[PDB]
Amino acid sequence: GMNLANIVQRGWEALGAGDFDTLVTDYVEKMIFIMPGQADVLKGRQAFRSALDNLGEILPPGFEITGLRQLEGENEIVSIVEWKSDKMIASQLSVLFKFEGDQIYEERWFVDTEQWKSVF
Amino acid sequence: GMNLANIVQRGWEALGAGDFDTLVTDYVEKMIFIMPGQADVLKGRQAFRSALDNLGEILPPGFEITGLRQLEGENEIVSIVEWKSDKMIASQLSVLFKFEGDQIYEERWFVDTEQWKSVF
Repeated sequence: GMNLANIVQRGWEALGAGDFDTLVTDYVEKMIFIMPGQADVLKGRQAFRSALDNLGEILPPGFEITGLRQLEGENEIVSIVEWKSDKMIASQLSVLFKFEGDQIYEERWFVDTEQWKSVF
Repeated sequence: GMNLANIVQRGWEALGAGDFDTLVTDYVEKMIFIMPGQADVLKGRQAFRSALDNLGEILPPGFEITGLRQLEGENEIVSIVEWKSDKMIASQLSVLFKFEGDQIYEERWFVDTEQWKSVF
């Protein structure tokens, strides 16, 4: 099949570029997006695409990825994301992507939420 | 060399069993433990071993792992940990382990800290 780590990598670029229409083609319709906290569970690709139109307020001011790498599981990928922002000199988060075939059905962020919320 | 995912797996068991003396042999002396938040950075294997003597208060009351799997990178491993506790019906966290040779030098937890702190 298609290489999953590559799918993930290219999606970080699409996200960064605001190419949301392209980005969402990587996902199934009945996807779930868990972000930023474990209790923040959004269902469905249309709802995800909608939330992306407010990304500028979902990611903190000046959010920038400074390091990125992918780890591999069984039809799933984890990104380790090194980042900074206007109010954060350096931090890290991780994101799990589970795939149904070659499309993402679960995107689950593991974020220090106390820290995250403080940098908006 | 020794299999890193196996090292990680066996360490979750040692931790669960309170076999801290065995557990810490997996780590280098100049290790760092980032847990539960990204700003919670503890340096050194003796300091880590010391903190383990208060594990009962570092993990929430009734903390129990219900799912576990390992993803692989370049001399590093990520655990996805599905868990529950007295005050949590179900949650997930992840842990990155980076290795110097076959020993861990960085253990970095990615935890929803708002949620985590509430279940103590």
